[PDB]
This record gives sequence, structure tokens and C-alpha cells, in this order.
Amino acid sequence: GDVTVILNNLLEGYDNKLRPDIGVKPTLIHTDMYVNSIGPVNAINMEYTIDIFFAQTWYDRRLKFNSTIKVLRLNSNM
Amino acid sequence: DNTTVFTRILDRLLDGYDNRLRPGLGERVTEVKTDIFVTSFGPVSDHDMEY
Amino acid sequence: SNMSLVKETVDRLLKGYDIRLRPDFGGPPVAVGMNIDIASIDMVSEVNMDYTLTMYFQQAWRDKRLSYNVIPLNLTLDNRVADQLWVPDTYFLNDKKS
Amino acid sequence: SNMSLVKETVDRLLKGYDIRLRPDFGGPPVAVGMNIDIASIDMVSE
Ligand SMILES: *[C@@H]1O[C@H](CO)[C@@H](O[C@@H]2O[C@H](CO)[C@@H](O[C@@H]3O[C@H](CO)[C@@H](O)[C@H](O)[C@@H]3O)[C@H](O)[C@H]2NC(C)=O)[C@H](O)[C@H]1NC(C)=O
Ligand SMILES: *[C@@H]1O[C@H](CO)[C@@H](O)[C@H](O)[C@H]1NC(C)=O
Repeated sequence: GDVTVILNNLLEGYDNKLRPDIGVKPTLIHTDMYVNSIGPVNAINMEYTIDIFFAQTWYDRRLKFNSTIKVLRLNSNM
Repeated sequence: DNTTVFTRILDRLLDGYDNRLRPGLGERVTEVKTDIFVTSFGPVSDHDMEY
Repeated sequence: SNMSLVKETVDRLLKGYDIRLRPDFGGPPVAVGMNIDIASIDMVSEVNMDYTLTMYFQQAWRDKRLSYNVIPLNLTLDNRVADQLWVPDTYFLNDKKS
Repeated sequence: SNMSLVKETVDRLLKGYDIRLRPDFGGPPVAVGMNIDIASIDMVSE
């Protein structure tokens, strides 16, 4: 449909080697954590296990797009 | 800048090469000369009967 | 030269070859013979209720797509060509780690 | 924009770059300097 052409336009001439605003300003990244479990505490090896959902948010203006769609929801594929 | 000469040698060597056929496939036996340098002979496990 | 003819034959075999299709895809089932050379039965654990075995596992079948009548000799190929051929999806049900 | 400069530069630097050959392939040797930052020495097993 139209999501395909949006995704194709977003990734045309897109270099994933360069961070957004690479020579302009630092990239600001907001971080969230959800702790599913703080696992066992091993006192002989000085370590603890923890399972989390790690969330990172930032702005990449190369990925800006004008459409009737407000948010593209994708899996790992991209 | 003599790196382009070596690059051309390298890309000409593999020109037409088929790494699925052993050298001498229809003509002769391929002889492999082998030697070993043991940097360390590890521990022996008599329980697992292995080394 | 002979290697040139072998290379030509292998390229002819593998061009237009669909790995997504078994031999006789729309027809009778393909017969696959199996044989095994057992080299080790290593650990028989009552704690884990399992045993480890090492084997040479050989599967033989026929694929008319991979037939050639120029070269008269059998062809042992570099093992990586297995990635470009169809092989049966054999698995072991009681297998825990392999 | 600096993004266009950086993109053009990075494309030019990787234009026809042979990873098979080291810097100064036939010339003198390349000098590699090493740093190490030890974060932990975990388990000394006898
Ligand atoms: C699970 O098993 C399958 C099949 O036994 C493995 O798939 C094979 O993976 C290898 C390595 O990822 C593939 O080789 C690659 O080929 C490409 C060219 O297509 C080359 O650029 C790479 O350098 C590499 O040589 C191989 O083609 C592929 N074979 C099939 C039939 O899919 C898979 O990797 C196994 N997974 C794990 C986690 O071991
Ligand atoms: C190919 O192998 C089969 C079985 O191993 C054998 O009977 C046949 O003679 C071989 N062909 C040649 C050309 O050696």
C-alpha cells in the first residue's frame, strides 16, 4: 500500500553509519527501563542477574515523513 | 601508489576460479604437507578420558 | 581442460536450481536412505537422563536436477555447496543439544 | 549541511578500498599503538 512507499522513501539515500545531526549537535536519547525480574544474587562471583525491557527514544529528521499516517509500528526487520 | 597493482593481481587471480573443485580434480592426487606446533599441551581429564 | 569441463557442468547443474523445492516437488515422494557410523557413546547420565553420542550421519537420495552425463567420474564437492542444494529436513525428536 | 559533507566524504573514503591489503602493503610496516583499560579481573582459578 502506502506504508511501503513511505518506508522506501525514508531509506533512500539513508546512511546508517552517521548519527542524526552528526556535525551539528549531540544526539539526545531518552531512556526507560522496565524491570521484569531482579534475578539471583551470586555472592561468590559478585554479580546479580536482571531482566529488563530497555527503551530508547531519539529524533532522526532523515526519518521524517508527511503522510496521513502518524506512526509506523515495525518489528525487528528494520 | 603501488596498491592498485597488487589489487589487480589479486582480482585477476580469482578471475575464473572455482573453489568447489580441488586442484587437480580430474588429473592427479592433491598432496597436503602438514606440520604441527603444539603451543601448549593442555590438562588431561581421566574422568572424561580426554585431553 | 578437464577442470574446465567439470566447472561448466557444475555451473549448468546449479543455474536455474530452486532450493525451495524438493526433488519431484509436485510428484511422488523422494526416498532418502540413511546410514550411521557410530564413533562414540560418551556420557550416560542418570542425573540428566540423557546420553551423548558422536556419529557420521549419511543421507543418500536422488535429484534428477543434479544429473550430468559429460564427466564420467563421481564428484566430491567442497562442502559449502551444500548450502546451494536441497537437503532433507531431518531432525532428532529426543535431541536436547547437538 | 554538515550531514551532506560527511556523507560525501565517507562515500569517497570507502570508494574502491581494498580490505585485503594493509596500509603500505608493499612498503614499510604500519605501527599499531595499543591501550588497555582493565575493567575487572574476575576469577583467578587454581
Ligand atoms: C541453522 O542452519 C542453517 C542451515 O544449516 C544455517 O543457514 C546457513 O547459514 C550460513 C551462515 O549464516 C550461510 O552461509 C552464508 O552464505 C552467504 C551467501 O548466501 C555468505 O555471504 C555468508 O558469508 C555465509 O557463508 C548459509 O547460506 C545458510 N544456509 C542455508 C541453507 O540457509 C544457519 O546459519 C544455522 N543457524 C545457526 C545459528 O547456526
Ligand atoms: C561412483 O561410485 C559408485 C559407488 O561408490 C561406484 O560404483 C562407481 O564405480 C563410481 N564411479 C566411478 C567413475 O568411479
